[PDB]
Amino acid sequence: VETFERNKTIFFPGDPAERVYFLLKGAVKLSRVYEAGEEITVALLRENSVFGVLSLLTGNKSDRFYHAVAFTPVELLSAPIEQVEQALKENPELSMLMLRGLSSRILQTEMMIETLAHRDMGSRLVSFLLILCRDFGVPCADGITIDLKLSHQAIAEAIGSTRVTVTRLLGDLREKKMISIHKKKITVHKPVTLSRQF
Amino acid sequence: VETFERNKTIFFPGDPAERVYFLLKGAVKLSRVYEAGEEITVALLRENSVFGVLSLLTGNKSDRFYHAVAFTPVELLSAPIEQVEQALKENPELSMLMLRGLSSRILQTEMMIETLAHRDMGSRLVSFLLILCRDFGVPCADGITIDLKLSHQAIAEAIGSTRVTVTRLLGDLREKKMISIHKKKITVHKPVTLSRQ
Ligand SMILES: O=C(O)CCC(F)(F)C(=O)O
Ligand SMILES: O=C(O)CCC(F)(F)C(=O)O
Repeated sequence: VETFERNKTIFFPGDPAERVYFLLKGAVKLSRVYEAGEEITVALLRENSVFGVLSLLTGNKSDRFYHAVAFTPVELLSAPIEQVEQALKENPELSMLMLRGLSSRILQTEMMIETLAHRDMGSRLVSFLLILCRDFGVPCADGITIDLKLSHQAIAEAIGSTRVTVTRLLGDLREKKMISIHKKKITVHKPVTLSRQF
Repeated sequence: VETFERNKTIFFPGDPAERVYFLLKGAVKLSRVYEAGEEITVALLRENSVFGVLSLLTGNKSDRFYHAVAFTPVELLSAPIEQVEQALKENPELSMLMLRGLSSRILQTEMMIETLAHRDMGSRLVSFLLILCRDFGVPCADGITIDLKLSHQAIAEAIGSTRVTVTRLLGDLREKKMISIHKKKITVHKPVTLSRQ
């Protein structure tokens, strides 16, 4: 049962793909790193997500191309692939529960595709916030608080935008009183409202 | 073994999620459908893909929220979910094979995410085209031919764009001779060179 301070790396592009991971607490960011140094987020994982699944494919004989980072402080479990395959026999039920975990991962990615598919960057941002409310939301007076410190830069890397654009967009939303920000945590008021339009 | 003609629906949003599917031949399009009929593609599936995985979470208890369409003529297998659980819990390693297929679905989707992250539509297009080269490509003398009829509208629905914009971009790519198109089949000339970028 391993822990990771916020922003520490769990695995680097190029590392052998030998382990599978289960997220216990916190959020994990998976990203692609381009030669220049720019990261694009491909996933923001919530608690109880299986990940590192490249290792279930070619296993130990192929390398990570994503970077996994503890987006908040993290606790997780991990095992080398050969150990996981075995525990599957000794438990043809664990097997079924993994299948459900991976199915959930698939559905979550598709939902981020929907988010990125919007032409209007504003709606893209609203749609991303809604996913976050679902994944990291905590109920409160004014609606739902996304329980993560979110920099504008981080939002930008997740919705294919730039810091500058995100700042402008978060501000348009605050003016309209549709969200609040305290210590970098976003509160979305009337979330079920916003769900309208898809 | 079932077959579906090109453009036939395999399942509609709101249909109970009762089966899991395995695509043997052809391409299947998963899309989100909006009140007025526009559709957004969330996946173009290639041969040998498990799909319909919502029913592994919930079986027929909940409903589909994506539209599954035969993007080309299609041949597939499908089984109700309890028949699957038995097949698995009764077949230990068949289960390791599913685990792998779902793993592959996850990585394919993440690549569509990388494709959509680009801010420049030209690059979304090229990047989408290169994925299609890997998924449905047939090699030939002038590079790789995407063995799919791809209308401009279908491309637009997959990369978050309008048709007019796709047409223009495809126009650019031909003028620059990075692709040619013949009868909706796109050939990418020197894809490995385009990959770098
Ligand atoms: O397994 C990889 O190497 C990256 C992590 C993942 F993208 F595969 C994931 O499980 O989503
Ligand atoms: O099962 C769904 O409802 C649609 C198809 C799928 F998203 F589930 C899939 O397996 O990608």
